Amino acid sequence: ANLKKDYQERIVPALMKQFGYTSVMQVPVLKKIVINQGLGMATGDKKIIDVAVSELTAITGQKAVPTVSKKDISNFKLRKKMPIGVMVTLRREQMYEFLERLVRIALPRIRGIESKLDGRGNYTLGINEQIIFPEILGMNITFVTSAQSDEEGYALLKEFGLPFKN
Amino acid sequence: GSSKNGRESESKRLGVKVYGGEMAKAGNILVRQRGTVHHPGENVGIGKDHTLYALKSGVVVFTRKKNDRSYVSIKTE
Amino acid sequence: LECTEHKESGISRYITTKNRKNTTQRLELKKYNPILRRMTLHKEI
Amino acid sequence: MLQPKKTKFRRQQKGRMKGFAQRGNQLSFGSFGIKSLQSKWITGRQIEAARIAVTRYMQRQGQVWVRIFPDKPITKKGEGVRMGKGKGAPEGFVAPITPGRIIFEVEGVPYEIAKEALRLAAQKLPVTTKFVVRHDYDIQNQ
Amino acid sequence: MKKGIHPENYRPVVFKDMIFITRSTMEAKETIEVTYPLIKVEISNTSHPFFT
Amino acid sequence: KTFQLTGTPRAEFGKKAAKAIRKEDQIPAVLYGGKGEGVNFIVSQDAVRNLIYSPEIFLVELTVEGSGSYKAILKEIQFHPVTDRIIHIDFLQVTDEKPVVMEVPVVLTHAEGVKAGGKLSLEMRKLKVKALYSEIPEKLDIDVSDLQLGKTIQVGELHFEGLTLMNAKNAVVCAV
Amino acid sequence: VTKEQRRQKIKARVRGKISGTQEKPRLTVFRSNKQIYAQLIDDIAGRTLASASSLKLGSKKEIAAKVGDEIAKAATEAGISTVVFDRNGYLFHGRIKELADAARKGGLKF
RNA sequence: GUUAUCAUGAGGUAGAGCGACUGAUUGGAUGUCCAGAUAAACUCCGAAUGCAUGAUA
RNA sequence: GAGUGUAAUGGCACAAGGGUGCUUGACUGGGAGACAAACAAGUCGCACAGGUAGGAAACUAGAGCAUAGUGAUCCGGUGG
RNA sequence: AGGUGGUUAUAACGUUGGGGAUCCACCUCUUCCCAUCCGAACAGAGAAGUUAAGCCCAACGGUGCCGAUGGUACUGCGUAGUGGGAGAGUAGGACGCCGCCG
Ligand SMILES: [Mg+2]
Ligand SMILES: [Mg+2]
Ligand SMILES: [Mg+2]
Ligand SMILES: [Mg+2]
Ligand SMILES: [Mg+2]
Ligand code: NA
Ligand code: NA
Ligand code: NA
Ligand code: NA
Repeated sequence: ANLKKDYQERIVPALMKQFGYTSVMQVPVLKKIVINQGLGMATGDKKIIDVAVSELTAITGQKAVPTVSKKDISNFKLRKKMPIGVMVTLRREQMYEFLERLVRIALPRIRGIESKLDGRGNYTLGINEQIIFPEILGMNITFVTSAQSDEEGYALLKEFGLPFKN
Repeated sequence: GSSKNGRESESKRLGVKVYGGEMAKAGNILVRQRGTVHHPGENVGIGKDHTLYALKSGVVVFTRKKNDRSYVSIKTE
Repeated sequence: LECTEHKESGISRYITTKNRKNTTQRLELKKYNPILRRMTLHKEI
Repeated sequence: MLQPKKTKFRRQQKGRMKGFAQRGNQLSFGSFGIKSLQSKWITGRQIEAARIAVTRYMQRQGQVWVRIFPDKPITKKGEGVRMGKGKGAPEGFVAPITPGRIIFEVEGVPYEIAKEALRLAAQKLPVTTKFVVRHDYDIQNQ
Repeated sequence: MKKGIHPENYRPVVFKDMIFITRSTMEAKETIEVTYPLIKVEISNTSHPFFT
Repeated sequence: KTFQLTGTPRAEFGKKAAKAIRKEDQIPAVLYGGKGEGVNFIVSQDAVRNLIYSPEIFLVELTVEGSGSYKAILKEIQFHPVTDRIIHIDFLQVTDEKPVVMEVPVVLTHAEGVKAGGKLSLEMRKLKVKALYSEIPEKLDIDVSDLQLGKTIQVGELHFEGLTLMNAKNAVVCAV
Repeated sequence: VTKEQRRQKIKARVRGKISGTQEKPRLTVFRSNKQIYAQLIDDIAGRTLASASSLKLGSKKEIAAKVGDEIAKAATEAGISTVVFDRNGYLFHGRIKELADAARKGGLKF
């Protein structure tokens, strides 16, 4: 509930002013922050799948699950049964507290960030180091917004404090 | 000089047995089919091999419906 | 590796098959005993 | 030689050519063509000989179209082989055609040259043919 | 939300820049006047050059 | 631009009636469009000889005897597979209410510069146009005095009159 | 995928075996965010035989009992028993269960 | 029992078609598009005959 | 345009495709009536009595999406 | 502005506008019935808020869908006649039509 007040009390009263909606339901609202990482190396050494679960739980605070394969590709020794991914889907306040742990301490501990979305307004971040966080083989981060285009998504994105670029 | 062919199995005598308009006694076999080429409607049951048979005596009716799906039913009185 | 099975306990018997390398424990299923006219447990012999 | 890059089946039953052609009886590409008056199987060797002949004429100015493709496999048993025991050795592909089907289309040359060039090509073919001019053609602009 | 599975120790704590209490798992050995749970960190987003 | 056509009434229909009609060197024909049913009538091979076998296009002024008089354009010609003779025609009635798609000849009217060498090539011989019947040109002139090197004029890059170029835009109408 | 395509999918699965005749009429329920409704339907005829609702009549589960009872009285007068209860794409739980329980507890074999 | 007429029914052949699938395929502009075209084991389509049942002659 | 252990074909969205909770109906006594048919054989299916499983209930369950996975009689073995 | 049926999309899909009396909805929170890694779904508890979206109404031939008449292919009988008659395409049609309850 750190950026929650900053969004409803403060950030919302400015988005309607600029884009000029006739209501308050047209303004973008990120609804979840999905985190994921690929463990193709575990196809031959699967002891590093449990360790990923333990690490992917200390960061967000909520338990994660393995992701099972879905294809039959020999070039990755892949048959449709192996656990090769770990995902966590933060939502509501759980992503709100997590977001503040990242904009202030994660980007600061980097050794800023690209500006390119999928086109529907969902910025996704792949950081190649897991020790960028406090609790800690990178991991994907995706903020699924309620926006329509990149224009609406960007305004929600920069208001939070994402370092972005230019 | 030889053929690698020459094989075949016995035909199963499949198809419609009681046509629309005719009268059926309960238990009569109406359609032998692979899969539900025809579907069971009112008063018609389906067997293990998708055989359509009459649950009640009456008049056989075929009826096409959405997506050209065919149904078989018995009209009683 | 799929053999005949005979579940038991006139006497009540049921004949069925099972894979002896997949199901390695003796079969134990509840079936209807005609002599007693109620369900009892039948175990493999 | 014109033949499919690959086929689903190696052998094919010899069919039956029945009536006049209902498709490909009209010129679409050129202004001049030759059309069959008989039903027959046309071989790839026959087509290559006729195409080289028509292309040899008209020097190097003009375009020729082949409007039939041989996709039908045929076989032959050979000498000393009795009836029975299955199908024979493969013998290439043929294209079955019916009366009215256009074979060779030509464009880019005046009327007289086109008439003569397709006469040389029709003399390599097993069927008698007929010269056709498109009905929108202009004799006073070539 | 499911009882059990969720790991404990997720309690509020205020990070130091070198103060804002945030619910986080990492419980560094410290205290501070409640909001006792404290963790000391290097330059935060308020002191990173490019971020400011 | 105009053609005079007339035709006799047609009553019987079917395999027997049509075969007897062509035995007299006649052609079965129909006319339909907009309001009203179609009209079945008979024309002659001599009468339509210069309407169809020609590089020109015309607005047929059709006078069907026993029914009335109308205006029409050629829509569909049916040819025999082997003899290439006309066996059926249908004429679309044209009015001044809504446009109609038709294809008019396009003429490459001198060539650009010295030209790349005897090229001056007309590729697209006809272009689909939709407009009122009294706005369709007899021809589609083009002036060609630019880019004597490798160049092409597309269908989209041309504006003639109150026409509408439906002839598959982004295509090529001339080159070299 | 939109709170309705799934409900229509579940609706048709229930309707694959549950219908209504002059005897054993179908009991159908519709749950809105604020209200709750019920209807007795004769599929062969296509017309509704009786109805009840809470639009003109405790928490929401406490009000489904009255709807589940008011549908009994309406069917009691018209001479209806042994109705068949269809879910209408609704899980058998909460308000819907209380409506079914009240109907069973009255005069209907729902 | 047969044949005819009427009523009712289920078809996937001939033909046709191919941006309706699979396979094959021609020329152009350039995977996108404009034309052209093929099949026993292709089908978005689809007869004439034949077949089954009832009634009358 | 996937899948349905296994060839091909037909079928499948309320899925017959994919998950879980509980279970043994892969029941005892049965075969109105049909398909198919030289015979021998083969196929689909009751009504109800007894006792169960799942379900709030209605209801469904006498093995499996269907169609291959087979061998008469004689002569012996085992359990009643 | 809702619920539930019949009619094989001429019914569908889509596009552009309008709608908040009351309804439908989104909406707010998870102590309880119940649920998944997550109250996202499912379930419970409310009316603080909105017509923005679903939803309904108007207009649109845009994608799909329906589709003549004529001619042709094919074909039964018969040795050119006598009967049946497509598919494709073209004119066009079509932005549903009907019941019950509140
Ligand atoms: Mg067979
Ligand atoms: Mg054919
Ligand atoms: Mg063909
Ligand atoms: Mg019997
Ligand atoms: Mg006709
Ligand atoms: Na054989
Ligand atoms: Na094709
Ligand atoms: Na005939
Ligand atoms: Na037609």
